[PDB]
Parts: sequence; structure tokens; C-alpha cells
Amino acid sequence: MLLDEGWLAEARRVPSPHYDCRPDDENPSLLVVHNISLPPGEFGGPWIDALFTGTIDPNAHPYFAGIAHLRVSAHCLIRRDGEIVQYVPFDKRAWHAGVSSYQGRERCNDFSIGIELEGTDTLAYTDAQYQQLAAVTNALITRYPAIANNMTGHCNIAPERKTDPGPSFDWARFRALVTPSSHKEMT
Ligand SMILES: [Zn+2]
Repeated sequence: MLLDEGWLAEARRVPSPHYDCRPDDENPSLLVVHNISLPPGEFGGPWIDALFTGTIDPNAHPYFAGIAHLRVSAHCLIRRDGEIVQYVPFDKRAWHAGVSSYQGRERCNDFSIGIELEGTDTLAYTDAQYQQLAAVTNALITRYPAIANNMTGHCNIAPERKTDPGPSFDWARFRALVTPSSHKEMT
């Protein structure tokens, strides 16, 4: 994949206005697949911008209203129109999940330099996302090799048929395109 100034190339730079710090240490290389929307990169929905400005009202549900108090920071957010946004480079650890576990490894927090996908009410995801994500993932695997067999989300803690409250990211398409437990070297 292209890299420019040691930053991820062909992406929109949106470095989060307040990063996190979590007291955990596991090698950062986990791919997180789920449809979320939290940061106001580009949209016209006032709820997302209200979070960052701070005027969010405890109406939607408790989790979102709760976590508002804590700043958020993702890593690479791919929007539903096949766009790549980058919030928080490989320098100064982020937080965007709560908890997740895969292959007898639980991550207490989203303490890994993965990806996150963004959409709004399952608005057309543009298959292009999967293709471009797979390209980024090829680079990321070649950087830190884990992701090649470590793809999960927040509901994929055990059953891969669910990945969040809205998967539909075609596990057969993605797993075939990405490293299929072959076309790898070293480990
Ligand atoms: Zn999630």
C-alpha cells in the first residue's frame, strides 16, 4: 500500500482532538470490523458533532452518553462511500471498542492499530471498501503479521456470523481477498 511522510497515504487526515492512554500491553495487530460512527470527520448529522463539541444529550442510550465523558480516538475509519479517513497515526495509542476477544486473547480495550468501518443505518457500503481495506490490510499484515488470521469485531468474540449489531461485510468475500491462510511467508 502507499505510505506518504510515514503517514498512511490516500487517506483524509483527521487527527483526533484528544487521544487516550490505557494501562495494557499486547502487540498491536488486530483487525476490527464493525459499522460505527462516532467522530465528525465529514457528515451533516448533528449528533456526531455534538459528541466532539460536548453538547451531546443522554437520549440515544446509556453506553454512548456514558462514554462521551471519556474522549474517543479510533485509528483508520473507512466511510461507507469507499473513503479512507485516518484518526490517530501509529504514534500515541487510541481507544474505540470497549472489549473484544479472539483465539484465547482478550483485549481489555481497543489497544491495537487496526481499522474500523463507518456507515449510517446500513447506507450502501460500496464493495470498494472491502477491496481498498484488503489492500491496507496487506500492508498492515506485512508490517505486523497477526491480522492475516485475526479478524473480529465486538460481537465476533466467538460466533463469526455476527460481528456487531449489523455485520453484513461478506466474510467469504473478505477472507478470500485477504491472506487465505496461504500467500504469506515467515509467520
Ligand atoms: Zn462495535
